Amino acid sequence: KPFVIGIAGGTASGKTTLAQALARTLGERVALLPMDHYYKDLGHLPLEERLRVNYDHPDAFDLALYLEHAQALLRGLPVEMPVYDFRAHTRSPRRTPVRPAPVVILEGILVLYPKELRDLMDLKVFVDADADERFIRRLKRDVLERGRSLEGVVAQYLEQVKPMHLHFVEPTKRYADVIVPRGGQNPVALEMLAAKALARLARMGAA
Amino acid sequence: PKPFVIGIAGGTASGKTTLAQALARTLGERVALLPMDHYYKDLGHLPLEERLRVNYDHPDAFDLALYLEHAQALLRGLPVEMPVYDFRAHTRSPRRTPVRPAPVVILEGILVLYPKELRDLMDLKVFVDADADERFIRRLKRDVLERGRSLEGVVAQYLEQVKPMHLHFVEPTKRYADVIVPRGGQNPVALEMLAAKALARLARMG
Ligand SMILES: Nc1ccn([C@@H]2O[C@H](CO)[C@@H](O)[C@H]2O)c(=O)n1
Ligand SMILES: Nc1ccn([C@@H]2O[C@H](CO)[C@@H](O)[C@H]2O)c(=O)n1
Repeated sequence: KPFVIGIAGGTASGKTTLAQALARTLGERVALLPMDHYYKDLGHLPLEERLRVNYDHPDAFDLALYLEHAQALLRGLPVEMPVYDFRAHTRSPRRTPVRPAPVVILEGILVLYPKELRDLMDLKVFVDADADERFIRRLKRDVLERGRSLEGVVAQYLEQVKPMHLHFVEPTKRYADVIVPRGGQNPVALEMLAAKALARLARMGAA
Repeated sequence: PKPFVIGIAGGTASGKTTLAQALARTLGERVALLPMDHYYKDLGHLPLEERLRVNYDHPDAFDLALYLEHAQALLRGLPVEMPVYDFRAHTRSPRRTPVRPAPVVILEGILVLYPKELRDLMDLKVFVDADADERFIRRLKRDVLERGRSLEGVVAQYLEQVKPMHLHFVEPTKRYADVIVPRGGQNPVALEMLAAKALARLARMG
């Protein structure tokens, strides 16, 4: 049985980085599935309509698919992970191979919302950061990498990302076993999580 | 070598004591526990009324010198005579309890993360989080059930001292935390995580 780690947290909280650093520390032994790339394929709709969608509401996510893949890896099967194109606002034509592994990291802003996802997790983590600090990174990433305007980001954040976060994301902190501050730069928490996983991996091999 | 030093702070009644004991219990006879809440400055010379007015949530109320001395001695592989605080009498007791050195040292208390000098000694800084309302429930059940406190007394001490000093001194130390731990009283996962970190540090020292 693969050690399942659930990593949730607000947008730009450091959960992507934390997840990757943990993935990098265990090498070939981890499969990382970012739920933030599993938005429903709305490619058949005009840009005007893909731009109105609230991408922070659980309904914007293809939970069916995400869970299908989470369960495939749990049975030692690989998946063709979809890739969301954040610049064009649609499911990209690009796919990415994710091989099964003894450690599966389920990372995303809402990976702790559906009970179906929680039941698959051995360790549930919430990466904590104050919205002001997170907004700074959100804005930077959006203007530098996603073709987003200054006004567009503020608008999106205030009428969507934020209220959705307070109402959906943030409450899932109650389901967390451990809370990680400064997810992006916390070598101590990283080591402890690696150690936790290393111990479980040892239980897999040892008998 | 050098012992693994874990700091466990949090508000009053957050679970910091139970988590500290659970971790100590699990690691067996390989841990030394120093509850800073038993290191209040000895004030037995003062009259009871004076002792009842002291703000026991302010930094100046703690004998950090003694605490730091005991922390340094334990790190140098030396046992210590830990003072025992009497909460019913509101004064340090004349008798102390011995605490032997160990490969794992736990420094637990509401303000263990406040002094810059205590943090420097810590390898892993932990903060047990629990909402103020919930913490107040337990703090209130305990004070009346085992500390001879009146219902009115607990409320006055909380609103006038415990709460203000928490927002001002305690809560902010959460910024120094390497990891935050919710439900410190019954969190098996977080315990196996903390234990996992300790065992690896024990592996590194011998
Ligand atoms: N087309 C999309 C889809 C998602 N997002 C933002 O991504 C965050 C989760 O990664 C969510 O916080 C969401 O706001 C976005 O800007 N545009
Ligand atoms: N004589 C004393 C001394 C301290 N305390 C309370 O103990 C808590 C720290 O465990 C602190 O929260 C502090 O208020 C107490 O109730 N009575």
